[PDB]
Amino acid sequence: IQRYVRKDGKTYRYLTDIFTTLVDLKWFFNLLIFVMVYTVTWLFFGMIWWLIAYIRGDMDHIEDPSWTPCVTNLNGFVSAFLFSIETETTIGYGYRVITDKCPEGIILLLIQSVLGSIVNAFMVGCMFVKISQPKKRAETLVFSTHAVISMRDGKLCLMFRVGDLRNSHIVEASIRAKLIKSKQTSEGEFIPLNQTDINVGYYTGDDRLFLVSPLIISHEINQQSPFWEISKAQLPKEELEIVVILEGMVEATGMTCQARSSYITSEILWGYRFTPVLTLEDGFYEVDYNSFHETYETSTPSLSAKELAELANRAES
Amino acid sequence: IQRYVRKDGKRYLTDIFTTLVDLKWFFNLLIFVMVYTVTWLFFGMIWWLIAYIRGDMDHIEDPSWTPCVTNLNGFVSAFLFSIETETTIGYGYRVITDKCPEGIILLLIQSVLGSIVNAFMVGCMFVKISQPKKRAETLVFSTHAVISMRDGKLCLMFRVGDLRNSHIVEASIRAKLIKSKQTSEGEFIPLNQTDINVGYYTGDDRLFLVSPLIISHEINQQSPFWEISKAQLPKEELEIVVILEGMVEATGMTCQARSSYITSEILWGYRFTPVLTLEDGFYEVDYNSFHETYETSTPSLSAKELAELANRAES
Amino acid sequence: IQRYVRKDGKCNVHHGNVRETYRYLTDIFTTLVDLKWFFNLLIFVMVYTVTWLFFGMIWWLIAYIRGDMDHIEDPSWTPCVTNLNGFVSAFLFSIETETTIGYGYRVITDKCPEGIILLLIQSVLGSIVNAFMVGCMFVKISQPKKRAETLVFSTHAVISMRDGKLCLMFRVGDLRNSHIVEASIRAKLIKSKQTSEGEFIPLNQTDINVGYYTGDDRLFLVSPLIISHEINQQSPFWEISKAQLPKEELEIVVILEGMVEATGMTCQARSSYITSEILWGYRFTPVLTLEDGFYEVDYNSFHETYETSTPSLSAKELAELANRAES
Amino acid sequence: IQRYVRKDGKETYRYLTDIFTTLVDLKWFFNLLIFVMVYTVTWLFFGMIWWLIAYIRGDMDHIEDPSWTPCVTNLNGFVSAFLFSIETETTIGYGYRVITDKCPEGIILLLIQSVLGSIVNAFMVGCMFVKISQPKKRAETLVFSTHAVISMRDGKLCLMFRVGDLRNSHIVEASIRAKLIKSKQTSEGEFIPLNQTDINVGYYTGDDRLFLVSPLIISHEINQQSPFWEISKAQLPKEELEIVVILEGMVEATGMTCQARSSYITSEILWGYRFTPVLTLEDGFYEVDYNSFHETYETSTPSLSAKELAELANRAES
Repeated sequence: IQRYVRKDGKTYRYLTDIFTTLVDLKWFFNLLIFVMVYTVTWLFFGMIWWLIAYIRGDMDHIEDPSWTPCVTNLNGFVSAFLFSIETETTIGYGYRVITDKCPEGIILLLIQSVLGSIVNAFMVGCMFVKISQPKKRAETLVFSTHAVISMRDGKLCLMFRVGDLRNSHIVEASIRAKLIKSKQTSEGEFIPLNQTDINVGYYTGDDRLFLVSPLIISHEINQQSPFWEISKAQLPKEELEIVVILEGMVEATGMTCQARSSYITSEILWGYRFTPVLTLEDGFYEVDYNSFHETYETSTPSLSAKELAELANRAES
Repeated sequence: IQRYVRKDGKRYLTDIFTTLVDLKWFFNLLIFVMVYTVTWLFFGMIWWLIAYIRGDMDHIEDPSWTPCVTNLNGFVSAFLFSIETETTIGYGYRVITDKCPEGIILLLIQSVLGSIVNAFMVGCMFVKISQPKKRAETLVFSTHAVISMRDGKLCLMFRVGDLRNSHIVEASIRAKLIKSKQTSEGEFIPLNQTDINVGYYTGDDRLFLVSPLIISHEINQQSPFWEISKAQLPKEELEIVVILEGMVEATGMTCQARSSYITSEILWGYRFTPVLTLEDGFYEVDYNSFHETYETSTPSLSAKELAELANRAES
Repeated sequence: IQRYVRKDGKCNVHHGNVRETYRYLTDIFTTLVDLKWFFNLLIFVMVYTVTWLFFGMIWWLIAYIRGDMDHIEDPSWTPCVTNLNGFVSAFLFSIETETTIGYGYRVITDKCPEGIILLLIQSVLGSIVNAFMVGCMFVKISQPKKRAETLVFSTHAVISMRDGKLCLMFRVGDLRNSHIVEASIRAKLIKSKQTSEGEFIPLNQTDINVGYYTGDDRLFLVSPLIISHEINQQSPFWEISKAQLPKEELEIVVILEGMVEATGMTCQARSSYITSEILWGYRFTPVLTLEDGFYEVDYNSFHETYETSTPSLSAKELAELANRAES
Repeated sequence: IQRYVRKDGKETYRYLTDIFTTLVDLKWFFNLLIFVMVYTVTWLFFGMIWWLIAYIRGDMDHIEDPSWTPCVTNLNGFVSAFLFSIETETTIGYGYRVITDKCPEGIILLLIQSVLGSIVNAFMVGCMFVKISQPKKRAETLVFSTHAVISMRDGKLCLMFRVGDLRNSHIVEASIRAKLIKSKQTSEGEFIPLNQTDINVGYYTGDDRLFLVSPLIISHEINQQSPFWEISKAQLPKEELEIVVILEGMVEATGMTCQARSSYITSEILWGYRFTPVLTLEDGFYEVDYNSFHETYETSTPSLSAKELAELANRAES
């Protein structure tokens, strides 16, 4: 079995999801604003046309055929409003047509047409911006419901599982992780919240990922990491939050998708280990998503990372 | 009290209106209004031209002669026909007849040109509000930056946040120092730029704007402030330029906002006041005290002198 | 001869101007056609049709509120829509109104408030459909990172000797010269490893240094370039040997991101290597042939033929022998 | 003095309009000529099929007979069909020629015409956006120094070259990287004729993100990691190397990014030279002399390369 060879790697769903999202969103937000923005200007132009009719007073000569009204077949407010909505939207049925005997009518038609073009351009731009975004969120790219600190290669390591559900919509990505918690400092300069970056491979470029399967991304706990002074017993009391952002993720189509999750002090487990999601066999591999979040307890020292390093130094010396 | 969601954090019409206002009517709207009007006027002129050439004007009320365009016997009539055809309304009171090939080709040209103009309209509306570098987007910076003691080391910190809602949480922050440096070789560079690290080595530049932070840069041996003292600062003429870029949660567009600090705006021995106050299950922000700063007790010696004193005390 | 690139142009003979009108039209046609063929058009057709059909059904229904088919013959009664009798009439009116045509043979009459609101909804829904449609067509073009078939990788990565160190190198190039430049490369290796604690990782990813520390991963690519990675302590290949290589069954992926000088867009290329495609103790054959005043590139023969002798043993053992002989 | 104190950002509308008009004066003929033919082809094809549907319907037998309802009212064979096609496709619909309900296939034909016209309008907008909103541009306002020099700076051998813009307000932030291209022969018998080696102009510390408010002298140090470590003054002419410099930045006026490129040869690198100061500060204001952007003046620097300089420094220290 080979990953791939000189290739990318080895569509009704997307359209259906987009249609469902649009249908869900259109009930409350879209139907109100997008309709009212046209309705207000159409009503405004209706009042303007009615005011011009009143100035010309063609209702008095509505039955009179000798008079030439500004707009043919104008009888009342509803007639003017209907003429306005006809003209502005570029329909022009013809039962009512502007005559050639009033320059004010020509000026109004020009203004209405250009303003309607502007409104349509605004409509298209707003629809494009709202529906299409350079970095849209993705329902895939689920994170592990737990982050586990475990024992790896002589050093403690915090890891969380991240992967893609569709097995093809994510190949390349990047990951960043920030711990937010409050300090006190030696000078008493209390800070209600502090952000510190936990290294996940920024120096070595390991932060970039080729996601072909679920990956257990492991942070390394060293003398330059926030968790360097925490232990098993001290973890529950201290309240800290971890925010993990995965970005720069193409979908083998071209756009960029983003995802974000977090972990709380009650959501971090000590001394556990992720259950492997992939099992190999002669000629084949099998991955079962049912064990994506499954974790099993393993033996590990309960001392702090600094305490573990001190114990190792004492034993070596 | 949590600052997360499983897929998000813990309106758009206003942003669109602000973008339209920034684009402004004078820059774009008036120009395209004029181009539309001149287009319609020119095509009305050519409609009069073809009507005169054919002679349709002479036989205004001749049933035998079928005109090129029905009921077109005046300049205002020709202008109405032009504006109706170009904008694709087609009332029908004025209709073309088949027996005029010149009218046919003119209609073809006018339709093509009108579609082109509409495409130009939309493309212009797909440029002024589609650039990937927006305005400041109300991402204010602290009017002052302070230098003081933290973690036992002298550091320079300035407050960064957004007075609007927490609708944007992503930022890369860079800070340059502009100063005139006299080289030991005698060369004088009047505008010298030196980058001060804010976490570039550790990747700490990519910060989370969940709340107004106090961005702090350590004053180490590499830092340009390695020789700046309390009395040295007033007589210097340095400058700091801070540029922060970030993408909003609404759309992938990125806004870039930057500010500057002159030597007057930098204070020695002060500290920012806290802006977040917590309570039993609820947190609050006093955005009034965003720029507030209170004096603290810090040594007046330079960072080099602090290091020398620490070395002497250790020795 | 040097690449003065004073106007961002490599000093190389170019024939891109010849048949440029044919070539650009052909590629913009093919790229647009390949995605849709009959996949976009069908969806467009069904959504427009079902919208129009829906409008027609509701127009027929509102006509079935005594507005017509009761006094159609009688001229005194004024229907909601002039000349609207059957379902076909309703469909033909909905298609005219929604498409912003409005011939006027069938036109709504002002004396029906229920029709004005219906037209109000129909016109705005049609405009929304059109705007969404233009956006859906547009998003195909706006996507960056378009696939590039012009970038090629060497079919055989090779480990060899370089300046006293073991180095793993492979050639990367562009099909035509002066098309892609300032490309960025990144190489990872996928391998199953077992920790000392008994933990098993069926798929472990490790980035191999190709210049990320020094920013050397951004290569100009004027000629087929032999991208090389030096084996050090941090290099995962530091433990493997000549005999271990056929038995490792490790895998390597390489990703290259560049910008096309013609349009300024972004392009991506991706390649893989297996333990069978990594030959030990070989070396690439040069593709450039310099001469007085001119260089010759035999790109038609990539010279993926290799030949070498001397390298053996491993990386760790070689270094150990090095400092043992040194001291 | 008081540089960028304001937080507003401290080329007119007429200039932008003139530039747009100049671009249009060349582009509009190209676009019209290349697209009108296929527009006419589409309309003529649809007019032909609108004629054929009537012909197979055979309504010409009752052209003068109003008793029999035709597919479309008041239609002639060769010309009027094309008129109806153009009146319908582009959403005009005068109404003098209107479809009738008596023919079923006319509805299908109209549906096809409308959907295809929508596709063509989408093509209009796509082509217009591609033509007017190209994502990359080659700005000519950024000029590199015609000469790069090597001199002394704080006891270190440093290679500098001058960069900057022309209108002083187009490019304000830009990243810079430089690669040396040289043929190298290894001790193992390898001969790579085109060896690329990046020279750090501040990539380690992020110093490459220049804030361009004035012509700036970019300086690259010489150390163990610098390829110029062994390059002596006498050795420099014989090296026949080459340097390529790339500078990408973001346009202040429009969020679109711009890129510039330049190169230097062994004959364009001078020993012991300094850029003359382009910008001089006076009382109350500064003055920038763009005429001295490329001007350089000789200065006294040691002729030995960096290695002998380091050896001499070590010997003096010892």
